Amino acid sequence: RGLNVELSKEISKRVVEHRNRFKRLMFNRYLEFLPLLINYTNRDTVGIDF
Amino acid sequence: TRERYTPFYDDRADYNTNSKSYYDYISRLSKLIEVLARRIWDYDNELKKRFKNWDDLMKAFPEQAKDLFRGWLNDGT
Amino acid sequence: ENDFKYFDDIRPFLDEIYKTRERYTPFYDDRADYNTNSKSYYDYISRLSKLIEVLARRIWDYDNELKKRFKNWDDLMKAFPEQAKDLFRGWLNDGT
Amino acid sequence: ENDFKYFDDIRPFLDEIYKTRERYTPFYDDRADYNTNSKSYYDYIS
Amino acid sequence: TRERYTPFYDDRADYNTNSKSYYDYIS
Amino acid sequence: RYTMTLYDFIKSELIKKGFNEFVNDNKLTFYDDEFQFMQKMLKFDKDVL
Amino acid sequence: RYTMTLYDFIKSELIKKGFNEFVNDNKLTFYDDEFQFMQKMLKFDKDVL
Repeated sequence: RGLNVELSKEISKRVVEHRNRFKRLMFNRYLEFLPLLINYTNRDTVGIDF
Repeated sequence: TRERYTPFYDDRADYNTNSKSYYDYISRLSKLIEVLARRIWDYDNELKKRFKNWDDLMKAFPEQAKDLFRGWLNDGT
Repeated sequence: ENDFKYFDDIRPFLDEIYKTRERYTPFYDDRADYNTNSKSYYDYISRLSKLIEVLARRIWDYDNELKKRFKNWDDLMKAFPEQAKDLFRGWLNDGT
Repeated sequence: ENDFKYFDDIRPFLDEIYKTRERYTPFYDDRADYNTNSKSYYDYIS
Repeated sequence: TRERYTPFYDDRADYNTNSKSYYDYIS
Repeated sequence: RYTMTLYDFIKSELIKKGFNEFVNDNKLTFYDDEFQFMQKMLKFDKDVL
Repeated sequence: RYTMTLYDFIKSELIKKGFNEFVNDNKLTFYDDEFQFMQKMLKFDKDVL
């Protein structure tokens, strides 16, 4: 075992983790969505996985 | 996660860094390793010359051993 | 004999910490937020600084030790013809 | 002979910095924002 | 990026520029 | 934010001057009150002075 | 904003006057407290004066 916790300004590391995880999440979510906006009269007759 | 300092220990190393900040002490320590590195280089410059001298004597030893032994102090012995 | 009870007077103080070691949580509390202050960078270069100067001096003064060690080389060189003639007068004793 | 232990008394102070050189991150912290002041133009024309 | 002054060193050059500013010393 | 303390300073500088607190003469002296450094700083003897 | 300091001034002007702190006589004098400049400014001897 190994344990000796910092303080309860652990929150001041939890706060910056929330910021860092929010940037990572919002960035890759926004490009997770962005390649589907158009879809253009979806598969009328044409064999394309749009 | 949950950044903990799980060791919490005792030390035996000593310090009075005659320096304005951490920064200027880093500079001083840089100068110091530079000057003792130059000391190692003049150890090399001395020592290559010493071994160009010495190993000649260790290579040319038996010829010198035949040569100096024939000196004519032998009658005194 | 029934001697060497030095393994035995430890017993009432070796069961004791085993008693009060792991039965704590009905007796104590977990509060109050004790602060922990542990060793910034200045203690790190403390740990490094004495350590580097204690070999910085001990490679600065390598020259006088090495000066001794290539002094006694030449001491051996100036002692060698004496040892050669001393070796020579050994064998001619039986030789003559 | 078993002489010239000048390569050898360095050993307990050459393993030491190798010990305390790279095992630091459970023992120390990364905070406090030390300022660095480094040499403006006046030291350059110095 | 992230402008760092990765050397931080010691100097051996000397200065008393008998001049009002940097500018007048350049002159 | 954390830097050097002042207890650690005079402790390390007094231990530079040959002192110790655990194995001082030969006997285990961790518990003996006239040897560990905190008592030398609270008594504030000639040495810490 | 950064310009000249004042420690650097009298350090450079004292090193203009033949002094040094590393290789002063011939021996390595970086660790010796009576030679590096910070002690000469805190003691504030005749020379810095």
